[PDB]
Amino acid sequence: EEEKQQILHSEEFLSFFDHSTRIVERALSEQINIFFDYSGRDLEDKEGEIQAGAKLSLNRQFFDERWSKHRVVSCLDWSSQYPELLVASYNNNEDAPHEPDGVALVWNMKYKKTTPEYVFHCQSAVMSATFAKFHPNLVVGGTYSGQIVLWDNRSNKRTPVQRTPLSAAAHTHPVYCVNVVGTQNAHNLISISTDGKICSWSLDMLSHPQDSMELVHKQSKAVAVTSMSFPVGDVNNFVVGSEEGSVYTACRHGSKAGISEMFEGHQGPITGIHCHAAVGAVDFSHLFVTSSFDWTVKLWSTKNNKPLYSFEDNAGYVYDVMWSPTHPALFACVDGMGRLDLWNLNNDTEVPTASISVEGNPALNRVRWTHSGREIAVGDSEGQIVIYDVGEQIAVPRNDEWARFGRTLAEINANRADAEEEAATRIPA
Amino acid sequence: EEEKQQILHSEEFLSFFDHSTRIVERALSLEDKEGEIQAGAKLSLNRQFFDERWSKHRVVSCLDWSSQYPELLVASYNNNEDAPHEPDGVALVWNMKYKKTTPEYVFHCQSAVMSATFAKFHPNLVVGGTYSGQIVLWDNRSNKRTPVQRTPLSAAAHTHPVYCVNVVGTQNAHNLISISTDGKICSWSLDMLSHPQDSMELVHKQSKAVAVTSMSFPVGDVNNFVVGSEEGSVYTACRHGSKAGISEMFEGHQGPITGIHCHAAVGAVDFSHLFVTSSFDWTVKLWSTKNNKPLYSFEDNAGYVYDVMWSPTHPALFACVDGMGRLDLWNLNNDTEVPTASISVEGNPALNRVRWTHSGREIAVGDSEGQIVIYDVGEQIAVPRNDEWARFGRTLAEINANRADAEEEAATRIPA
Amino acid sequence: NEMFRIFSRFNALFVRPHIRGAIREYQTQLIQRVKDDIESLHDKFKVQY
Amino acid sequence: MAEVEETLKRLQSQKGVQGIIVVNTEGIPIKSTMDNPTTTQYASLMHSFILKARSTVRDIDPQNDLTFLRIRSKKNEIMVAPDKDYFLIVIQNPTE
Amino acid sequence: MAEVEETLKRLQSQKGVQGIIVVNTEGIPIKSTMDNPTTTQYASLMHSFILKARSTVRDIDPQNDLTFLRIRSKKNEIMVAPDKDYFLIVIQNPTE
Repeated sequence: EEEKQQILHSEEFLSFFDHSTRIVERALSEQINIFFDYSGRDLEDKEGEIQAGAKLSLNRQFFDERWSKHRVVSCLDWSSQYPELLVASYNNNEDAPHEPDGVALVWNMKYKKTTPEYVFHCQSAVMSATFAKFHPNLVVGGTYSGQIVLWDNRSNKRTPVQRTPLSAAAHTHPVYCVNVVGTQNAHNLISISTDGKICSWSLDMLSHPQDSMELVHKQSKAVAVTSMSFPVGDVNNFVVGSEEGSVYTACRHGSKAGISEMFEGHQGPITGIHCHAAVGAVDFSHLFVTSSFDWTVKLWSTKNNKPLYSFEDNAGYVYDVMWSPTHPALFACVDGMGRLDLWNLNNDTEVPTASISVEGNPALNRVRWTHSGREIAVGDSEGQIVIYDVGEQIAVPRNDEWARFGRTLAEINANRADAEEEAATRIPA
Repeated sequence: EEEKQQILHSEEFLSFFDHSTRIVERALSLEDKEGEIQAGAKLSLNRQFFDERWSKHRVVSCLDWSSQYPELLVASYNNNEDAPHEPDGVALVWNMKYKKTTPEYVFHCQSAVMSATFAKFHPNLVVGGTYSGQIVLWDNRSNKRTPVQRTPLSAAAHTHPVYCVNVVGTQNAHNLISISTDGKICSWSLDMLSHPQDSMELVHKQSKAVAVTSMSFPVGDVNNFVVGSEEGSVYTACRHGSKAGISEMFEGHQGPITGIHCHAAVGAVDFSHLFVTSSFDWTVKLWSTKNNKPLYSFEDNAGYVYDVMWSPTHPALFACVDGMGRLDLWNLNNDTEVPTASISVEGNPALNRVRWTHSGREIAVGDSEGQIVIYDVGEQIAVPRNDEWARFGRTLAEINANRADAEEEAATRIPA
Repeated sequence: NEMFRIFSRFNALFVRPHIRGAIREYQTQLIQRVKDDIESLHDKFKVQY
Repeated sequence: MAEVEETLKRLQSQKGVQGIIVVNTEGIPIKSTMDNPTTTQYASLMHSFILKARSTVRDIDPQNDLTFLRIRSKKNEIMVAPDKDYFLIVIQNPTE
Repeated sequence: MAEVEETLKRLQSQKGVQGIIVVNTEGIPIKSTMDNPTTTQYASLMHSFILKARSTVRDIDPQNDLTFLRIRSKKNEIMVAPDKDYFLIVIQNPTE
């Protein structure tokens, strides 16, 4: 009776019941049927349709209602320690204003259940959301105000465990970007605010950031950090974009620690940009790509303030874009129309290899592919989740495709040389 | 047995088991420590064994371990040279699982012991030979510390001080081979010590017998082995039949045969023509079967080499021990001239032998100091894939090509 | 987009003395593509800001 | 509590379930999924079988996962799951 | 004439399956080519648990049909179903 209610409300006992329900879901996910036919007699019609678009295959849809309504996919991160886990940063629940402004959700690759394994609920909108690179059971993200919160995936309390300082000296602007950076021994909880507050924080200390720096360049014009990325192994080097459509390299160390380069080719605020995420038999650290709100995607290079190349096929302002993690040619994109634009340049350059805008224009805003890149989570703001699997014939890059990728890059250099020569000669006297 | 087989072979029971197995198959169908697998866990001295009941004034007899009990390794300590009051023969065991410096059995003996081995063919017992040269066998089952079986060396028996002996054959047929200082090739029966299974004071080169300082048989080579002379004349040691014996004294060394083993690596590329060898002249030179000349060499230390052996898994990697107090293991595809990871002995201590793990995740290191340390091994390069074995075979063919090219370049590049 | 791909293919055809004739032939297809693009732009404009 | 209540509701969100009883060793259920008299009867059966399963597990191994043991039967996939203080049992369908 | 051996290997080489040993109708380990003491003790404890499970079944309904009791045991979780004809082990890991 009352003792049963107390035992249900008992913290250790309720936690045991929660772990019990977790293992119950694990077993019910392992609960396969007994009348199966694994010989593949039901895949011939699929094989009859495999030769016409098997490169794209949505896997599941982590859609809910407990926190999904009026909560876009604000950010996405696949857990490094457990690649079978993905996050779902929620927007401010306007429809559930009784509910708070941020409740994290777990899109699960380990299992297919609408119930998330981990949730971080807090009263601020989760702008950034970074998973723990060097830790197994930690969660942290960026408030709409900007004060970074803390949570744990293994724990049983969705509240913000710790909160970063909130002050003029602290993140007054919204935390646009944040990631788990630094070495395993020498880490750095790097975060970026809207005003330009480069916030390298500490996992231990939620009061003093390891390195806090408001950013400004071009005669100290204020830095609206729009596009964010950084170089692998170059903790100093980082990628910066502007709502005024200005790109720049970011320096963490050095006398000019801050906006290092200065690039501008876009015609919109820097919407989607990820580093060249594929590493193979060619080192292409000197190049990247970017997209804005001008229905176009601009490739970039380290020495080229002018954009490298243009993927302008969008019929509307882009939202997100990401180079593939394994295939150098491939690069996926997103927009408010669900513009899944996986484009393998070695495969298909003039058109994308897989250009799939969502029917009904689902709002694909923030996304993260698989650690191997085999699947990419894509989601509408209302919560229409799509994790498209990748056809390995298109997914797996060739061994020479990095040497051939350098070849295609030199071909692009020659074609852009032709274009630039046309630009030089086209000026009349 | 038969009743259980009939229960498993009952038609109703068999059909129910098949249906249930199909249904069940359908229904069921720290952090920084992981960053040194190629960078320190490839060779990590973990089990430094020194039991002062034997670690005082004694040496290491040999290297042995239990294939029957893979968690068990035999710590073969030699005679207490500086302790005459202490006995000259006793055994120790190092456990891969149990964290005890004590043996699982202490096979005692009166005299100094040169060579010994465990027995996967006879898991209850082990055996050894004296430094003087009398063989003996002991069992962990029994309660007498001395070896119950004791094949006494004599004028009739192997009078010369034996150093090479192996339990030739598995439990199906075990004729435990032996060799005196003169090389009394003596197969010993799995249960008879009064008479060995065979005996052969073999000789070659117009019967000019020598002291075979090393020996190695191929996998399943009941009719072949190696005979590496201390004179440096590596005799081809056929092991069975009327053609058994020292056939061809290969000359691929300049000193007594310090460390040698068969190409124990297993993979796609067959190394049946290979030969691993080290000389006492501070020169380790891998040889070949058909080509009696050495295939390739490695002679870094000005001092001689404690041991040398082909790695049991990686054709590229190898297990060698040098007298310079430095670890000797090189991945041939990766690092051929320089060692892959030339670690050093603690205080450059004097090494005796080595014993790789059967899984290859560990390897012993000899130590005359007393702390018998074993290096825990990773799978960065010791794990040979078949393609990695194919890559190593390509490297071996390229090494043959490079040797022929070196011969041609020496022919076209001799100044006179 | 297909017309742009065709124009990109034909952009190097200045040396061949058939660019003008091809343009005179395909002006109708270009006008149709322009009409479709104008319809799309009008639909976007009719999308209320 | 209410989190455990929602966990039970979600495990029972699958329609067509005969009955899942969050249980207790006192012969009564913490939260059953049937009529109260039959709930008490099946919960007494649950407490009895729970003691029996604890004893049988200790006979097998007294150092095992002391949380649960399902019984997927052709009549009811009984997912018994007793805790140290509270208990549970889900006599469900085999499909889930 | 090798379907029984094929099924024994399939349930033996199964993922997470620590062993599929054909024990007798009484449950004593008949097919035991290993340490017979521990195998027979595990089989007898499994028979005791099967008796407890049959008791639980009769508490629900005596003549019910069973597919496989999925006992969650840390040493060896058993998704098995005993009978009065023989006892072949069905104990596999849910993660495998």
